Amino acid sequence: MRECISIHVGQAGVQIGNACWELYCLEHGIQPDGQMPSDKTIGGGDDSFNTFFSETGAGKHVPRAVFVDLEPTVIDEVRTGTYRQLFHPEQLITGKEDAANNYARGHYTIGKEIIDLVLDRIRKLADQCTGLQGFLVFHSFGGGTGSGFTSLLMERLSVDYGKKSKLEFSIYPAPQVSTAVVEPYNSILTTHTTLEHSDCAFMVDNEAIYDICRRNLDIERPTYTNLNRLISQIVSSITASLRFDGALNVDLTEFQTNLVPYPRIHFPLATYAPVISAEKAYHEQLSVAEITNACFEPANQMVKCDPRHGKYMACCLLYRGDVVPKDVNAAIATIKTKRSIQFVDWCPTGFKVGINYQPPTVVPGGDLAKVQRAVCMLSNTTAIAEAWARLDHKFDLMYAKRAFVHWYVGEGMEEGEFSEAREDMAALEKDYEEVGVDSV
Amino acid sequence: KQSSISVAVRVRPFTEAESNRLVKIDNDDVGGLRKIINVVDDRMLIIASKRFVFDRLFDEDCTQDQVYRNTTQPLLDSVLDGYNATVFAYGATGCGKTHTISGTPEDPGVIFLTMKELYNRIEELKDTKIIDISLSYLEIYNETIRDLLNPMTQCKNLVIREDANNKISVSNLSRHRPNSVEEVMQLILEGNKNRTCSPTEANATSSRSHAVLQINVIQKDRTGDITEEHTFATLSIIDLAGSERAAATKNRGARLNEGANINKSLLALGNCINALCDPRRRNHVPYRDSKLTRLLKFSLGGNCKTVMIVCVSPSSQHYDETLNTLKYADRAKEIKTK
Amino acid sequence: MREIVHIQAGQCGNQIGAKFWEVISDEHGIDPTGSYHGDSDLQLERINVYYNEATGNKYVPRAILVDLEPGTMDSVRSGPFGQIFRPDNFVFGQSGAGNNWAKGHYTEGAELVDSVLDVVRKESESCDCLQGFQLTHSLGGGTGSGMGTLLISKIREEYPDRIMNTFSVMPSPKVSDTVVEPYNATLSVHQLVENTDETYCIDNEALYDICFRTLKLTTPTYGDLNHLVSATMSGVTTCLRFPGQLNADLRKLAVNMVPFPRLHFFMPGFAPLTSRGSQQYRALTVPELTQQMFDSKNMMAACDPRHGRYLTVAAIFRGRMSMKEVDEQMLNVQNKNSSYFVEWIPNNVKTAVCDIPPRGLKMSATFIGNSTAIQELFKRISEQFTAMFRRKAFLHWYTGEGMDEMEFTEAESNMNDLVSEYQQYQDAT
Ligand SMILES: CC(=O)O[C@H]1C(=O)[C@@]2(C)[C@H]([C@H](OC(=O)c3ccccc3)[C@]3(O)C[C@H](OC(=O)[C@H](O)[C@@H](NC(=O)c4ccccc4)c4ccccc4)C(C)=C1C3(C)C)[C@]1(OC(C)=O)CO[C@@H]1C[C@@H]2O
Ligand SMILES: Nc1nc2c(ncn2[C@@H]2O[C@H](COP(=O)(O)OP(=O)(O)OP(=O)(O)O)[C@@H](O)[C@H]2O)c(=O)[nH]1
Ligand SMILES: Nc1nc2c(ncn2[C@@H]2O[C@H](COP(=O)(O)OP(=O)(O)O)[C@@H](O)[C@H]2O)c(=O)[nH]1
Ligand SMILES: [Mg+2]
Repeated sequence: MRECISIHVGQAGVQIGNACWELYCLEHGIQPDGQMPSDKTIGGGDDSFNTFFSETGAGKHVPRAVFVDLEPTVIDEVRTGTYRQLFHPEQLITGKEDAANNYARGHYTIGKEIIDLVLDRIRKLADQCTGLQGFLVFHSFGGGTGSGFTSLLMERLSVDYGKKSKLEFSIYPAPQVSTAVVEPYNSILTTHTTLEHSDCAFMVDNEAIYDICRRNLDIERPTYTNLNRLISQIVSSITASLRFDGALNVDLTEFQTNLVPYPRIHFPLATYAPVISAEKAYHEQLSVAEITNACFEPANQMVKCDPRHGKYMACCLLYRGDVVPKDVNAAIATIKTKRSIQFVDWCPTGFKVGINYQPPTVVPGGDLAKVQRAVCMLSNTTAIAEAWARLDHKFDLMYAKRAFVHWYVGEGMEEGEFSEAREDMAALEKDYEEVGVDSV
Repeated sequence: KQSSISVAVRVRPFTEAESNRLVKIDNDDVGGLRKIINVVDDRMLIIASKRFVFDRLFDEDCTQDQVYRNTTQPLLDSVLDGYNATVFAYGATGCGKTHTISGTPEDPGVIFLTMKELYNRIEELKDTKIIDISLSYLEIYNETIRDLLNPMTQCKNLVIREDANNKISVSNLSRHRPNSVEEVMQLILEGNKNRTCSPTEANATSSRSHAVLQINVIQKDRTGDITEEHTFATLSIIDLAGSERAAATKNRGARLNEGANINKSLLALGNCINALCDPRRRNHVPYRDSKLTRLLKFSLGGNCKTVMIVCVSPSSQHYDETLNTLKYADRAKEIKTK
Repeated sequence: MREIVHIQAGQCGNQIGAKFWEVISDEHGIDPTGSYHGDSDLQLERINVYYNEATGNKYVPRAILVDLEPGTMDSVRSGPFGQIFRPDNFVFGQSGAGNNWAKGHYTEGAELVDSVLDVVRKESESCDCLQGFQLTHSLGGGTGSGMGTLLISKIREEYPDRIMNTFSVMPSPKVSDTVVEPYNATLSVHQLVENTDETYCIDNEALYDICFRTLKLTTPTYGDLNHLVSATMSGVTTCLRFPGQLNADLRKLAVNMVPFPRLHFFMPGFAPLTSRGSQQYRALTVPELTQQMFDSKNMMAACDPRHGRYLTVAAIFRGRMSMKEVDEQMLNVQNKNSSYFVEWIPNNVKTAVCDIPPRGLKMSATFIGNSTAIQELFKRISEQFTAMFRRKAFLHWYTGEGMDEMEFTEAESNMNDLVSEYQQYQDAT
């Protein structure tokens, strides 16, 4: 089997998980209360849901999820919502104050009093697992919980499992837009966990998806529901090969093998091509070449950085629906013909292709349009360093005067650790600059 | 210009047992005796994987006599001249802070030599001046002052009042007038007995409060006639509790907040020192952020010599602590140069 | 979980607290008798933040009423919501402070502080997880300032690591009705600067200006001022009680808004304030909510933010709204008025959003500024202080109760240190 364990930490992670499990239940025809009427109606016995769901004797399907937060508002929302009857009652909360947006509180002071429960539940889930593939961790750099507790949890997981894959889906802070004052500190502090423990971290920011919603979907006032639905679509596209048959499947292990060129360079961008409203669903062919070209536009990138200011070092294109390999080869040849898309000389192969026969699913009441073809592009490129640099500058502007540092050092953090994380980020930026130079 | 805050950082010598049990790995490869904290110059230390610049670097062979003669002898001259003087001590656990500041009877520490030379100096100056010495010893704990030499005093008695003539004069503080260094050390031991402490990790006697020793020297004319000119001075010897991370802590509770306060106090002190060294920030210095900085409001300016004895170790068991200590030392004078 | 203890001291504090409990009870659908008559399950979900259960379905607010004369207690007990409170929580002496800080702090209040602390301990021990305390008083008065600051000191000694909030009503330069306001205000600020984590400065002059001009009220009374302060108080702690999209408890606001341990004096505000006649001639949208929010004349602190720079800002919206609009508007405000924001903080705005707007309003917002301009307020008080201290105008009344001149000098020096610290960051750098 091909199981994957999903973990959601903090408000952003939990709400993204709400969207993700909504999409998954819609995909596999599982009702909110856990029963699947298709098996009773037809008979079933040949479906594929072990990647995310686990059966019981009564026919209920329980997801392989762990919802974690340091305050109970969001998880109490889930406990009394539409999907209250779906999850196991082990949706773990701290019956106390949250991290309150600082790494030190989430990592050292109050995050150590729930980590035992989280690890015990992860162990129990893994014991039911026979073919475990990896961990999909959802969190946010900006928040205290999503940074500190995620760091602690990933450290413990690396100590315990070690050999298993770990994939991150994080909400990086945007260049201009921001909803907190101490975001740079937490984001820089998460550098160590992102580097040493994570195997491949996919980064997102709210500003880029807001721009995508404004331009493509024709949504003038977008809320977090739309962002979560888009991120859920991307995550479903990533894991589609573990659930359905396709011409060229792509599991997580080979995925990382052909995406990650060096151990420290595991920070790819992600994008989804056919983001189009139902009004614009007509007047467009949406052929394979069209969507593949749409993947590489700077505007459609889900991280506010310019790909044209850096050399592509690897690319993986995961197609869903009615797609023929010859069309994909023609599209990739067309992309290689273009001059603006610069590839590093030491990666002549360039692209990886996977194809799946399951078309994308549409959530009812969602604002995405039904399409026959879709493609998700994950690209390892040097552009992301620019994003790090801008956040780097923000950190300096707040650390010269030691602003807000007393809150952090009052919760078990040492003053010297800030500079250490800063130097680690600087080393990472230097490595990303170094790999981009042409060989001699 | 010349400034008044000087940084002298010393490297602890290896013990016989640690050297024997840790040099085996170095001998085999060429155990953690890598000599991580080495020296290349009296004012520069690039052997930490990074380059740091310090006012004075005190090597392995440096014994107590040259330590005193280099770090704190001019402070006695300044305090006898009529200007305040201060010496801080900072070092994590196992860094030899106690060995340097106090020492053993075989090897006298900094306090012994400083008191001995002060007593000799006043003995020489007796022929022309009448000089007396007043001693006080107090502890700062959770932003509360406690009299170590006179316990049972309520915390609300000991408060700071800003005297009009640039004096602090913490109220209800017991005062002593020892006449010799021996009884000074007896009083110091009496105070250290009352020092707040608690077992932590495998250590049983980890100090968890800042300690301050104040020596007020009052001088007046003997062989002359004058109306009112004494200009009494103060020498401060400050022992700062080492920083600590909750991660090491497990019991939490009162040990947490205590430790947290210590960190906050250290941070405040650092800012004050930095605010004093940078000429741009001279408009305002955050003295009020902690009890210690308020207590030393007039004992860090340009008209008073301040020094800091930073004690580190070369072992690998304390690599992170030593790096943190070096970074804290660099905070005083962030002369980022190569 | 995350339950708050409310304390009231003095006439002004007791009146504001009575209005605050009326507003909160209306928000949660609580009858004056203490029973529940709501129309939504969400109200009951997190009612334990402010209330305690009682056997016959009743709900008792977790309030503690303190005074030194029984007149205000009798007035509150006979009010519309008098029966809601616990009779045991009423604590009061017999000899008033008489607008004397020394009597409130040293002579009279020292007797009643033990009973008040015992009641506070009884209330706090039964709590599940204590978020923190919330005092309401005025610094210009007698028993209010003195006994308030005494209680803050005692509770900080007993509960060092819990968030402390004080909704202080500062004295005004124009609207002054007590001759010895500078002494009381200085002596109370000397304690508040040390023993608090937040301090929402409120001034009667600003509230009167808002009532006259923004609301077009012809004859304001203290009820309307208490109404505005109650709206602010309810808005600040909304994220604890109701679900939202960006939750923000008291500690999160404290962490985001306070850069240094002493700069924790804030200017509050409530955005949708309009007259009844002019309601139909305007929409209700996020951009105009923001425009009224950052309007210099809508602040309750009687300080012009244009004469300073915003060290930090916090905006707590309530209602169904898009996050893109909120973020875009806050970014536009920061970029358009870059002269009024400090350069050395990349983002000066902490945003929170709650999904439940207050009763008959489509959506509302609350503002918590932290700007250098507040120093001017202290400067004003400091001026009056020295104007009365060089000659010792009324000093004998204070020294008769056991005070000393050194305490006055210490308080003045501390206030000057605070003003200088605030002025340090106002200069361009
Ligand atoms: C039909 C209609 O629109 O009625 C409104 C109303 O006319 C206006 C003018 C209301 C009205 O407010 C005032 O005129 C007012 C007067 C003095 C002091 C403060 C307010 C209203 O009184 C206020 C009242 O507001 C509420 O109900 C809120 O929930 C408020 N609670 C209370 O006012 C309240 C007080 C005591 C007992 C029970 C409820 C609240 C505000 C913030 C946080 C929590 C609760 C409402 C609906 C109205 C009237 C009645 C006319 C406004 O309400 C507020 C609180 O800002 C003033 O500007 C808004 C805009 C509204 O349009
Ligand atoms: N994409 C997306 N991002 C979100 C969502 N909710 C919150 N965020 C992001 O979360 C970031 C801040 O994290 P927090 O709101 O503090 O949530 P948290 O990580 O749990 O941190 P704490 O609440 O303090 O525990 C913001 O910058 C938001 O951009 C969401 O629903 N979708
Ligand atoms: N907002 C408001 N302020 C008040 C009220 N009553 C008094 N004040 C203010 O409080 C100050 C007097 O303080 P006071 O209540 O007498 O203090 P106390 O005697 O110690 O309780 C005056 O400057 C008034 O502006 C009230 O009902 N509402
Ligand atoms: Mg949260």
